[PDB]
Amino acid sequence: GNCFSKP
Amino acid sequence: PAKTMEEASKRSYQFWDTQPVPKLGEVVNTHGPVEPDKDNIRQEPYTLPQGFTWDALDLGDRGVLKELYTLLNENYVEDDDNMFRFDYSPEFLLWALRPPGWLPQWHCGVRVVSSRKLVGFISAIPANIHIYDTEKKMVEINFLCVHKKLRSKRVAPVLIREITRRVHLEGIFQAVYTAGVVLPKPVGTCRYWHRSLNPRKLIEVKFSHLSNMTMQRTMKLYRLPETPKTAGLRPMETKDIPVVHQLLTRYLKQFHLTPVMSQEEVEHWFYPQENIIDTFVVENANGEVTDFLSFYTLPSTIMNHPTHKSLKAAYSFYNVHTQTPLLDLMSDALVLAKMKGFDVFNALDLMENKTFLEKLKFGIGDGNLQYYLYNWKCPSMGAEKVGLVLQ
Ligand SMILES: CCCCCCCCCCCCCC(=O)SCCNC(=O)CCNC(=O)[C@H](O)C(C)(C)COP(=O)(O)OP(=O)(O)OC[C@H]1O[C@@H](n2cnc3c(N)ncnc32)[C@H](O)[C@@H]1OP(=O)(O)O
Ligand SMILES: [Cl-]
Repeated sequence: GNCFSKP
Repeated sequence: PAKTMEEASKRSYQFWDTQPVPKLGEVVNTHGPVEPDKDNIRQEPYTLPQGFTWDALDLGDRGVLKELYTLLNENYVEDDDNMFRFDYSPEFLLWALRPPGWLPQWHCGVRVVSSRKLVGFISAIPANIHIYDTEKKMVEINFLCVHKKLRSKRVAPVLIREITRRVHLEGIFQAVYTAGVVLPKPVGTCRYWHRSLNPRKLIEVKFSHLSNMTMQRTMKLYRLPETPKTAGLRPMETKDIPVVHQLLTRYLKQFHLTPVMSQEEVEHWFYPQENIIDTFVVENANGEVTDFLSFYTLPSTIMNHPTHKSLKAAYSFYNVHTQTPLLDLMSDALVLAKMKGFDVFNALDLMENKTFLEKLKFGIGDGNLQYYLYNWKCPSMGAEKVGLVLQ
């Protein structure tokens, strides 16, 4: 889904 | 571009203030359209800046699909650190952009007039949406993208008004979409969580950082079994399409924002396609399919080392449980993703996902995913009531 997250 | 609601409260929205959406400050207690359905629609496309023109992209043309892939691979969404960018494949794009009911005019491109180079895109696909007590035919908006050299020129509002016009021409007046930025006005806010599967590579590409544990201690922490534990787990097959449709329809009734899929749509979204979508069903000792799990494939270009192998990520899709505990279902999803060579498994905190995220050692990501409705004013909801996953 059109959001790029990472920790 | 505001990322939090506190930042967004301080600014004004030159474009979105003109649109049929609630105001950011509004607390909404009604349910329904902001403006009436239009019985006459502008026949002419909206005006683009000088030297640019509209073009509907025929994705069945391999060369045109390659142009779209190339635009998105070089200019689409990046993480907040600008280190990784989604690497949608051409086969993935066909899956996401040609579901049942797709229209060519809803693959809305912008090209340079003289060179025909593709420099902008936005898409709509049809979807029946259940929102609280109403089922409405809508479109899902995705893949809004403006070339990096064309940014901050107010091309995005023109793209949005033009796809709006083309959807209106087909008699549809509501839309759903998600974005990492805060706009008027989110119906729900979700957060991405990540589950390391190959911790070595994640540390190397700086996707994650060695938290103080050793590399050896980290790999042992995230170790997974080599085979799933659930009895009867197997890939979804053609004969499973009706029961998967049946299982999904009942399961989604407990949430407040969900898709309403036909059996043909279920086949499209869930029938397994290598490197695109994986679906596994649980067939019990009676031969009854009682649960299923699914996740789609979306790798990411490593921006700083763009020569090298991309980060391979799985994204949780829809997971339905009636006999297998959801915790066990998702544990098998992790094991299956590890087997298939994924580096990380991503999931949102929507639906019932908060019941397993911490227990299965997901770590919380940075930045939110906001959900939005266009021309539909309704109360916001918590993440656990959102039952809609877009690609
Ligand atoms: C009935 C049918 C209706 C159908 C339509 C339903 C609505 C569909 C809505 C779209 C759903 C998209 C779903 C997805 O695909 S979400 C993915 C969005 N894509 C990307 O993030 C890719 C990388 N970024 C880009 O390509 C550009 O930065 C984009 C194209 C995003 C903006 O280009 P640029 O940076 O050059 O900006 P501008 O100068 O042209 O214009 C700035 C104006 O645009 C507002 N803005 C910025 N980002 C978004 C955004 N993500 N959604 C809605 N609006 C956005 C911004 O607040 C401002 O408005 P206001 O602040 O002045 O008010
Ligand atoms: Cl509200």
